[PDB]
Amino acid sequence: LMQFTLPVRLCKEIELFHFDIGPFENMWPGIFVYMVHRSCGTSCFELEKLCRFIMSVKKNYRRVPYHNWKHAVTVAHCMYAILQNNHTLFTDLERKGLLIACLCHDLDHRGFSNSYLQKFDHPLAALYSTSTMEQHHFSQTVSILQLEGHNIFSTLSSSEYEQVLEIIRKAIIATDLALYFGNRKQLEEMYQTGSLNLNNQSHRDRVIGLMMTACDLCSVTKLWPVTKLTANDIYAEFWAEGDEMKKLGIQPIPMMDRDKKDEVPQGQLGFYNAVAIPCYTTLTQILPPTEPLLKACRDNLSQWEKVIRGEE
Ligand SMILES: Cc1ncc(C)n2nc(CN(C)c3nc(-c4ccccc4)nn3C)nc12
Ligand SMILES: [Mg+2]
Ligand SMILES: [Zn+2]
Repeated sequence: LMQFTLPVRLCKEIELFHFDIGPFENMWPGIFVYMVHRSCGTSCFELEKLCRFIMSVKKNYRRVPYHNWKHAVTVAHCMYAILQNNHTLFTDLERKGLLIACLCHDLDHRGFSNSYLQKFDHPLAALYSTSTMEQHHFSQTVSILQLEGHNIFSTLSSSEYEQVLEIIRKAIIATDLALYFGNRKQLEEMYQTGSLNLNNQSHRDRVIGLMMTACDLCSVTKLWPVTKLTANDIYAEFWAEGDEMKKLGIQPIPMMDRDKKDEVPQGQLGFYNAVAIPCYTTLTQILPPTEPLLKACRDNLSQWEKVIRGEE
C-alpha cells in the first residue's frame, strides 16, 4: 500500500513538539495525511475520501492573517505530537476524531472574536448565543462530512459515528478560550485532590478540552523566531477587529488597538502568565510526556521579558 513519506529533515523534526510546518502550502495536506497514517493507521480512512475531505476543509478556511489553513494544520501537528508521546492513553476513535477536530476547529473563521460578532449583531450571534464561532466551526465540519464522497467515517457503526462526532463537537467547543479558565481550574482541583480518573467520561472530556487549548495556543511553544513572527499575524487580526470596533463607535480593549503596539510586550507577559503557562503546567501534570510544550513556553516568556528589558 501507499505510505506517505517526507524528506529526512521533516521525517525527524515532525515528531517534535516545536516543529514548524513551513511555508510550502502544497506540502501541508501531505504532512496531515502522514500524521493520520502514523497516529491512527493506513486503515483509519480511505485515502481518496480523506484527500477529498482535506481539500474541501482547506477551501473553507479564509485568507485571514492568523485563523487560516496554516493554523489548522499547525494545531493538528501539535495534537499529533501529544498523541504520539502518549501512545497507550487514547482509544482508536479519539486518535481519529482529534486530528480531524484540530484540522476543522476554526473552519470559515473571519478573523473576528465572538465578542465582535455580538457587538456587530452578526446573524451567527443570534443562532449561537455562546461559543458563537466554535458552534459555527463544528456546523461547517458536519456540512463537509455530508458532501458526496467526503464521509471519512463511513466504515464506523451508527454508534461509533455518533461517538466520534461527539468527540469532535466537544473538542471544537473547547477551543473557545472563555471556557478554558474553568476547565483548567477544575482539572487543577481534580489532579490535586487525587480524584482525576481517565475512565470517567466527563474527566476524559475535560482532559481532551485542555489538549485542544494546548494545541490551539501552540505558537507560544515554538522556537522564538516562529513565536515572534506568528505573534505579528495574531495582532494583525486583533488590530483589524480594533478598527471595526472603532467603526461601531466603541473604544476597543488595548490588546486590539493598533495605536497601543507599545503595550504588546506587556500584553504577552499577561497572556503567558494568565493563559499559556497555566495551560501547559496542568497539561504536563496530567500527561507528563508533554513537558517540552511547558519548557518551550517558559523559554518564550523569557524572550518577551528580554524584549521588555530592551535586550531584543
Ligand atoms: C500568542 C497568542 N496566542 C493566542 C492568543 C489567543 N493570543 N492572545 C494574545 C494576546 N492578546 C490579544 C490576548 N491576551 C489575552 C489575555 C491576557 C491576560 C489574561 C487573560 C486573557 N487574551 N487575548 C486574546 N497572544 C496570543
Ligand atoms: Mg477558534
Ligand atoms: Zn484556533
